Amino acid sequence: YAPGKAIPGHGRATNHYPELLLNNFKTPLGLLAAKSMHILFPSKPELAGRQVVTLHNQRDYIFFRRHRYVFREARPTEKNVVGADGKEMEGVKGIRAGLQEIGPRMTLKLRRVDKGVGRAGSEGPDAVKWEWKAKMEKKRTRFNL
Amino acid sequence: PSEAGHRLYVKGRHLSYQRGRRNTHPKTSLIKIEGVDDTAAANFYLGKRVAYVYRAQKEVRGTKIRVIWGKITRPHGNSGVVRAKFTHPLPARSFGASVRIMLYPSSI
Amino acid sequence: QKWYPAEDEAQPKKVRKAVRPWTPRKSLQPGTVLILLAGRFRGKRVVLLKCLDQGVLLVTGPFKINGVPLRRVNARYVIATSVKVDLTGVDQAKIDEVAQPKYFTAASEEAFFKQGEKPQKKPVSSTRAADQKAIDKALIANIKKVDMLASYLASSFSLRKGDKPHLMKF
Amino acid sequence: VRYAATEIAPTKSARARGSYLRVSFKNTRETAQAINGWKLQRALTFLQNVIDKKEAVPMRRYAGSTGRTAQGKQWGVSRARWPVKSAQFLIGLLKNAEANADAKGLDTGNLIIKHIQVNQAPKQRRPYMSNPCHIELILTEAEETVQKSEAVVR
Amino acid sequence: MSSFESVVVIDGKGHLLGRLASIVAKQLLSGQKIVVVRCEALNISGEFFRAKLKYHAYLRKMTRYNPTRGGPFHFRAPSRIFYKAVRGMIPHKTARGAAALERLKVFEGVPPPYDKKKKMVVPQALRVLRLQPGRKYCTVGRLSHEVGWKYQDVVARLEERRKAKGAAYYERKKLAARQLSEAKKAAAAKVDPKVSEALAAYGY
Amino acid sequence: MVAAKKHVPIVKKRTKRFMRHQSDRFKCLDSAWRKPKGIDNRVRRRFKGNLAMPSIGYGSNKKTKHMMPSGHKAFLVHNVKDVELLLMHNRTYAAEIAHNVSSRKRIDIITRAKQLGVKVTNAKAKVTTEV
RNA sequence: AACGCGACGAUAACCCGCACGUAGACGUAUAAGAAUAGGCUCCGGCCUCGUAUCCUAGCAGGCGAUUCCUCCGCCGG
RNA sequence: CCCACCCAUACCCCGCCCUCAGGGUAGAAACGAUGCCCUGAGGAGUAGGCGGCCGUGGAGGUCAGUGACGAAGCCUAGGGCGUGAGCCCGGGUCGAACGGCCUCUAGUGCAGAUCUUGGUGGUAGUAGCAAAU
RNA sequence: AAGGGAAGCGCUUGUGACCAGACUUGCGCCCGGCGGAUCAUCCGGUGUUCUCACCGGUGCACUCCGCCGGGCUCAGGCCAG
Repeated sequence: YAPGKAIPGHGRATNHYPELLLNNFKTPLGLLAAKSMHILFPSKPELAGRQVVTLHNQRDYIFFRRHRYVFREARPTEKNVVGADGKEMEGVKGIRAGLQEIGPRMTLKLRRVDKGVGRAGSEGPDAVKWEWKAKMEKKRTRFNL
Repeated sequence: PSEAGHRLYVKGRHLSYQRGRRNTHPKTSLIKIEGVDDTAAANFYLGKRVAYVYRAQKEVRGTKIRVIWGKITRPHGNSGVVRAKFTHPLPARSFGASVRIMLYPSSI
Repeated sequence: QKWYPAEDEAQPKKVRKAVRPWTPRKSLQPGTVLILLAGRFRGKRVVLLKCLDQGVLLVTGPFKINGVPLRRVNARYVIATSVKVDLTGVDQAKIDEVAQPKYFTAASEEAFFKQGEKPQKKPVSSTRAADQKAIDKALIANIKKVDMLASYLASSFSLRKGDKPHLMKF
Repeated sequence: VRYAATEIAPTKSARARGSYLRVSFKNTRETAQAINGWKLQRALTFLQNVIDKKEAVPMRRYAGSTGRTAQGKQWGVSRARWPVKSAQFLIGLLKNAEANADAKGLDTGNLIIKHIQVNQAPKQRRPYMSNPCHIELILTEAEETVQKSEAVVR
Repeated sequence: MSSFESVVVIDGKGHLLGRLASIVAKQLLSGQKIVVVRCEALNISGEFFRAKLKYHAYLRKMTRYNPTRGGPFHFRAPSRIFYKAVRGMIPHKTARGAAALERLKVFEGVPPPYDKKKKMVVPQALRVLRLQPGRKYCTVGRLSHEVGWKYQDVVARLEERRKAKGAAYYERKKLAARQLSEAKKAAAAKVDPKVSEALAAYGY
Repeated sequence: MVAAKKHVPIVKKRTKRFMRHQSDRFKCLDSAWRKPKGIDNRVRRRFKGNLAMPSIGYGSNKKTKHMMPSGHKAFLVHNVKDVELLLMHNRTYAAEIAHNVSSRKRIDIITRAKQLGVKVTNAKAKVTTEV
């Protein structure tokens, strides 16, 4: 956890509704987490307030960041954003995006999802739906997301 | 508009501690109260509450004002200088500093 | 009582300290004008009504004159003035009733959702009021007899340059 | 509690390390302090001028009076020299850092040296002892400040 | 009597150097801001030849090497003489003494910012109240002039001009007193005898 | 009413440690007090303006001795057996879990002490709250 | 005076971002000069005493009148 | 000559520490009679003598002692205990053993010894390019 | 953060920075319901210090405990006047 005050080169968030970028959630558990965050955030962002809230998931490590837009032309010394497997995307040929982090840095990692309001509140035979385990995370190629 | 004063205290100066010639005792301070120059006046001002007010360059309760409290106890010498004891000894650089002597507790 | 002494907690020996009537200073008489020096009414001129126990005093402004309601004051924290306004016409039964200590003495959704909020300033009861009036009608009726006493009680005391309390005669 | 300032983004940053370099630690420290906190092109041209005997590195901490010329006016220091091997290896290391940043995909135009640290190395056991050094330098694209959208009242 | 002021202006005419300087030093340590004018009008007891002899001995006191560092700088200005006295009585090598010295200011003549201000006197240092009538005395300004002070004439003409302006100010003050007293009488002609007797009884 | 017994107020004659002479100037000298043996050492001679020496006069009151500021004496505890030893005397002693105790045994000590009314100085060592 | 001062000439204002708000005020009011074996003055008289003068009332000082042309403050000549 | 005033670890009152001395304490105590309670006195200290207590390596007994869900070690602008040597805990690192008490044992406690070994500084990027390298 | 020809140390505040987090905060009585029990001169079994225990089984007439929902009281840690 890191506050914006400590973050160098930061800024405040504005009252505008920001849009959420939920990246690389593939397993059903990842979709569940992504939809929970989508419910937490508003459906229609105020695109006039150019703010992005991004949760990027890689290797079960959910990364939270908050930035804001500047869509600007590419400077002569800059690059054109190259594509992954299909480099040099077509259509955005001279424009970049400026990002200035205006939100706290935290990393979240899911450990438990329950049916009701906690273990005290989950009562049926399926009281617990998922619990993170070191036996599950033993192999580095096993990602629960 | 009132255009008047709000002062309910008597001015004084923290001057030095109770000291000999080469040995000081910060636990007790010497105060010169304005207008008093005799042991009778010091006796009147005996047993009184005392406040030292200073700035802090940081707000703790929404203000930078900090107050150290104490009491005038018994007179010093014959010139009306009085002796005071505080909860915490006055800093040291307050030698010659403005201090407030309250009018309570009152025997009038 | 219910529980036998659980540990070696020793009872205190008998303490030979009795409580005896407090003797106020001679300057404190019913009707004396007092000078509040501390509290949120510091520097304010009020009128004494009755001497309570353990150094406490009951005073009023009166409210319509300066703005001080029926309140308690510490004798050591208040200064007595030689001027004494006559107290004829004030109800002594009402004085006793307001001098009784209880007068000034006294988990749900609302609590949980008010948690952390600064409490609102509650208004004055009609009983604390209406008793303020039951006393002040007669008290100010007394005030208009004495010349300039109303302005004296209305203004707030302060110290001027050269004013020396050890020589000043209050 | 208190939070220390977080590190700059690794994909906005570039790192370079050179260990066990056979150049005098004092000279490398002086050159690093001279070039610290500057523009990448400015630092490269400065070091090239140092090699070309054109601009002088001022000595502040490890200062031995060798030269008192007019080249020390721009620093306000009366002691300035020309560390050749220092300039050359540091040029190599910032070129390596620039290549690393280009590989990472940073804007070559705005690399600035935030950090350059020179430490001592294990002494070359040959009494005449050599003093090798370690040099680590961290570069970033210039920090970007962007517009606000006007706050909407509601 | 034991009064605290924002700043105290002391007219230096007729004051003994040592006594006035000691009182000023004690006031500075107490924290009272003090400014002294007419340091050229200050007075020193004894005889003028004794004063010249001692200050010439002070001039004789010099360092052996170049008199630029650590050497006694002989300041021939009367204000600096008063400053030397107060500095000798002040713990000048400590922070408290430095604060007292900064609280003290001394001048020659009376610049306008202090000529348009009130000047206090110290009875314990007055030459008239302190020295025996038969005793002799000397002037700091005369000593400074004969030892090397260069601006005795400058302060002379500036002081004379100040005298002329002060005389004009007093004349206008006389006129103000005229009007004030006449207003007193004219208003007292219809001053509500009841309130007038009230003031008489209470003593104002 | 869950606190220590009525006790004489805790008065500490000296709060600052006694420092070894010249330990400030030499790092090889640890700050632990060592009584000097020099025949002319100023600290041993007890001149004014020198480091004081430890003394049974500085020794503290027996009634307030070994007492924590809350008013309990620290009891080093390793298990629920130690907690049950503190059973009868919790108003006199407060549990202090040993550093080498594992997480579950720490939890058991905390739970038993809470059930038993025994204050624990380190109840937040290797544990966290779960809802 | 390289940590004393003055006069003068010529300048550095905008765009974006972000960071914070007393070596001792509380009425911190008061200008003749000059002498002290003299001085002040209104020309009547006055002087041991600044123990004086000025100012000093209103929610940390409101609202409306009553009623006063008295002071205070800001800008222009 | 007279009056008041200022302060030493000096004298007076009180609290606390320890030592000393005196007294009390069993058909047992509301605290290990090597225990508990009460009272009075004293308190510098070289050579020297006596007691107690802290700490280290190992051994017997014991704590159904701690521990890979973390032993020992180390670092730490943290919380305590003891007058003190020292002890306990919190945070980080770390990975395989370790501790409290009763005794037994000794290669058991460092600032000096132009001390030993090893490592590292100022001199200094200086003297000088000299053998070595 | 500090530095006008030494530093370093002692007693005592003050300022700034960082860190910690105070008493561990409850018993008692009175009502209405519910359930368990040295309750029942209840039945049965087991082990025993042979007179004390522990179980299995009925109930709630009395007695005692709790749990629930009410009601009242008291006690508390530190610091000031």
